[PDB]
Amino acid sequence: PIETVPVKLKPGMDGPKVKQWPLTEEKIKALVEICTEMEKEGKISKIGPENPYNTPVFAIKKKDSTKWRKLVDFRELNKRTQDFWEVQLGIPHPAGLKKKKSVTVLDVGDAYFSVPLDEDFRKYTAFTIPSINNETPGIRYQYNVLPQGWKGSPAIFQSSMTKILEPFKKQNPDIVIYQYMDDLYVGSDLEIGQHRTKIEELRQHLLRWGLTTPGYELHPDKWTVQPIVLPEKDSWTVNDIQKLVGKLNWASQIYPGIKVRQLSKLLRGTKALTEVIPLTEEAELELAENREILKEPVHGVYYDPSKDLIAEIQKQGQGQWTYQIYQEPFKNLKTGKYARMRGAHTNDVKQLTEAVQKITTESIVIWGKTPKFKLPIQKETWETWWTEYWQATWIPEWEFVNTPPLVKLWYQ
Amino acid sequence: PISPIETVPVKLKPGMDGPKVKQWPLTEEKIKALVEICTEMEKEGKISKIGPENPYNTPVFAIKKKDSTKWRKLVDFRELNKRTQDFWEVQLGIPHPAGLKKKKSVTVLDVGDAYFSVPLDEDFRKYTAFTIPSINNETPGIRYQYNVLPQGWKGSPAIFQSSMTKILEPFKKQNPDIVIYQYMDDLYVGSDLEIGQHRTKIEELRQHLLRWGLTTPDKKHQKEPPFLWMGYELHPDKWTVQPIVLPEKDSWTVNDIQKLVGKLNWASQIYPGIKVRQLSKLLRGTKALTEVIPLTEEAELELAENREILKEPVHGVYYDPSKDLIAEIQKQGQGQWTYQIYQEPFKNLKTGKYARMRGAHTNDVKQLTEAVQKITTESIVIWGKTPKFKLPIQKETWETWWTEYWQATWIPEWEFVNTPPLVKLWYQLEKEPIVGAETFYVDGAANRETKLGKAGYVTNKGRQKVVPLTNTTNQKTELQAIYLALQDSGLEVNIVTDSQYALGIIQAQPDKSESELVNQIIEQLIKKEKVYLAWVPAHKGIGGNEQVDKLVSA
DNA sequence: TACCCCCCCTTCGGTGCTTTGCACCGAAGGGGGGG
Ligand SMILES: Cc1cn([C@H]2C[C@H](N=[N+]=[N-])[C@@H](COP(=O)(O)OP(=O)(O)OP(=O)(O)O)O2)c(=O)[nH]c1=O
Ligand SMILES: [Ca+2]
Repeated sequence: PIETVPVKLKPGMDGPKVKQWPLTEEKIKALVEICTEMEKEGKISKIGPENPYNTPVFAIKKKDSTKWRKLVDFRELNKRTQDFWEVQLGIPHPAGLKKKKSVTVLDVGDAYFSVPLDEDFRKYTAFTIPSINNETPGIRYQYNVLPQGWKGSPAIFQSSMTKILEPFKKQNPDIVIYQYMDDLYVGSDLEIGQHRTKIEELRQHLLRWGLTTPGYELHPDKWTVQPIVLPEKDSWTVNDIQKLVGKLNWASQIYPGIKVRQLSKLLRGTKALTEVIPLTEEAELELAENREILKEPVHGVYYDPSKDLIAEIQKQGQGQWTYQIYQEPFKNLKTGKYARMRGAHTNDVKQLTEAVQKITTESIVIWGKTPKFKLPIQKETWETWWTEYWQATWIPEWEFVNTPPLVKLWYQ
Repeated sequence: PISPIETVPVKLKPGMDGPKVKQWPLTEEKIKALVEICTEMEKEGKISKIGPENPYNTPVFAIKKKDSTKWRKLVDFRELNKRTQDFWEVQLGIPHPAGLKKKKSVTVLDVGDAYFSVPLDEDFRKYTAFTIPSINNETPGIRYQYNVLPQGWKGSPAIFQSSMTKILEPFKKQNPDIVIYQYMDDLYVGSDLEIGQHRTKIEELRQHLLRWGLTTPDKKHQKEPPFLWMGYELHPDKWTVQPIVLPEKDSWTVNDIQKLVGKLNWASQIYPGIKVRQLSKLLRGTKALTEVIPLTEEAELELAENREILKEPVHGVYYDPSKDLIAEIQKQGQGQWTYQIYQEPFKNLKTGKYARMRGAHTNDVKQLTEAVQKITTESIVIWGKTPKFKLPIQKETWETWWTEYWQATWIPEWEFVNTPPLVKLWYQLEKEPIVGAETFYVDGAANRETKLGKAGYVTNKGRQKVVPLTNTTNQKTELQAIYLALQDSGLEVNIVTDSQYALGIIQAQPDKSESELVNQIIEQLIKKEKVYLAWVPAHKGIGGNEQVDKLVSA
């Protein structure tokens, strides 16, 4: 018995019509059970094919969760509600969140089931549960309350949320709280022991307002940027200097001070690749000044909230992976490298999934946005396995790229 | 009127009105069988006479029910469908017999007049208006509006399938151990009940379907194996496709090959090793469906051995959820692959084939990964799990491919099977330059207007070449320059290019290509013992990349 | 001379980077199959 906030799609736009992809048995079982009890609690109710809209649905387990969690792929709906959660009911971002020594993520998505949903908008939350071997045609549902994983849900509940938080935001004044969809990000400079206690205080402070929390520990200060680095050799071959000049030539689109003339001079002849080349004075000096320019920050790089974030990832092999987050090309807001992730030396898809989740989490903490990913993988490979390794309650936008490593720019 | 079951609301596309199009000049032979059952509908409340207050009109015809003397009625709603609202079909796929768990007793029953047992929506009925012809053009014929779902509308199937489920839902909850495969009106019902109790429960459900006014005719009903279901013959412990007739035509058209190819794709699901490659090579770029085209000595060989598989009868088995799933793949050559999914050795659940050629340049490892993914998707559909794979590729062959490849790639749990021909990488680019090997700086260039170009190289040992090229492109010359350096070099060679285009193609280690120039490069690379490819940017005064950039521009 | 679903195989035309060539992909019309 609560007032329902009206929601309308972006001007001149139709709801999501997205096919449902095949699900494994253990995921269909987990969903039917999750969907049954959610129905006897009125959170959802069955619908029919008169509804032209559909959204894909599947299940996950959070990291170490062991309990299934329902997850809907609202990317197509969210792109068509974009007016709502950005212009109208959006959230300011606490730029100080990235500065806290520890940050904890809590799943508050179970509270969105409290508030009901606008009736005219429930036609767009339609999702279908498939059946193994098409034993039964598709069982359709739609949401009566705020759905877990819709971007309008945290904006509507924000008024209720900031009230529940206000006693604890006052009881602990300098502790930063941010909310991105089904997750609540809370960070402090307190010691680890003090921090985890204030979380349990925030858990009970949420319990008496009617919410459970089925915590992830980050360290934003710890994260380290990755810079472009030049090798160290006591002797340089022709192929070495050729590779080196190609890399510097590619790096010149970011740091304009890069010079190649004195190193290009060393190549002037037509020599065998393995032949040793001693460095001249000016080459050794042009190399020295170049190594310094790559120490500097990129001139004129800053974040624009009106622009989309882009994230490129490159597979370096032997477990290493590199990534760069940018808005405009060659203006990189951040660069980094991951190593020895879960599935290293055995499964590529799992590592790539783990990388996307880590990168997205960093973007949420720093800028409160999820970037669009350029993924080094084939479409069919990724669309097949990616659900098996997904442990997060959000799903970023992505595209697939094929860019052979003509030059190893980001990792030696 | 009277009201059997819960209706489904329908609309038109907003701001649009109903179907006004004139009837077909139907022959009086169909009109005889037409108005016969047509007048019988109005007695049951299925159709209604309407006044000219209803200003819509839609054509009508009829076709014979296949394998029957009866006639079936179809109303052309193509223009109504264009202006009718969009649905979302609840039919997500087709059941496969290889997904059926073994049941002690099984019953198959069709619903007599399936669409006609479901009430349409009250307010929408007016739009069904159509007129019934006569023997002469003197009598006008009554205009009718449908009170139920018409055969030929675009919303009829989706509404029927969804309504059927709400009807079967209460029974399914009362009898959890009964397996009802619901596909349109065709019902496969099976149980582990003893045959006496099984038929008793069948009757309760026929009564339960009857309680909602759904007929279960005995003639459609089948009580004994082998059941005809989804074009299969289901036996107590085995199944097979209903027999497949291959056309015997002496001279083939394009519509003949199409019928042949489709029949074979259908057969490939159980009859192992069906190949379509050389029969489909005949249909490429052909204009007329009626055009006559001859059979190559390749496609003649393929149709002969494909008929020999169909000669001996084959059968599949059923699913035992306790035992593991196994999928083994063989390489058939020319980008063709077949597979068998089984549980007990030599007793197949189903077969299939992946022959898709994806991209201009590929290799056997890429195509094997594409086939593993096709099987995984197919298997998660039918059994909801991923099979264990037996693959004709050495464990170290794969380990080298995915570790070195610049893109992420993976294959689930699998083991090596020694069945040749084995999948391999036919060459390997060195990670580091070769000491003592001649170093070839190559380059190429073409004139955008002239289509004339040159491709040549320089080496450290003084060697040289330039070749004039006719009707070529900048890309082809960059590949051609590499072909030369491979031809004129020893067993171990270092090759330095400034072409991003060519290095990308070669570094992915292809063994097949649409481009014949590439196949010749592949052919040379297999011959070599050590190849090292490198890249430098052009016009930087680099190495011999500047010197051969001069020769090929002159 | 209708409708809805799944599959393979071919063409074609749009898309973006490998660049005004070449490669990729998805929609679509051919067929098989189910009701
Ligand atoms: C074969 C066929 C079926 N359908 C639909 C429409 C039909 N519903 N009705 N009426 C269903 C089922 O057709 P069907 O099961 O084959 O026979 P039916 O019309 O239901 O009467 P019956 O012989 O006494 O069983 O499929 C179609 O639209 N076009 C076709 O060519
Ligand atoms: Ca029927």
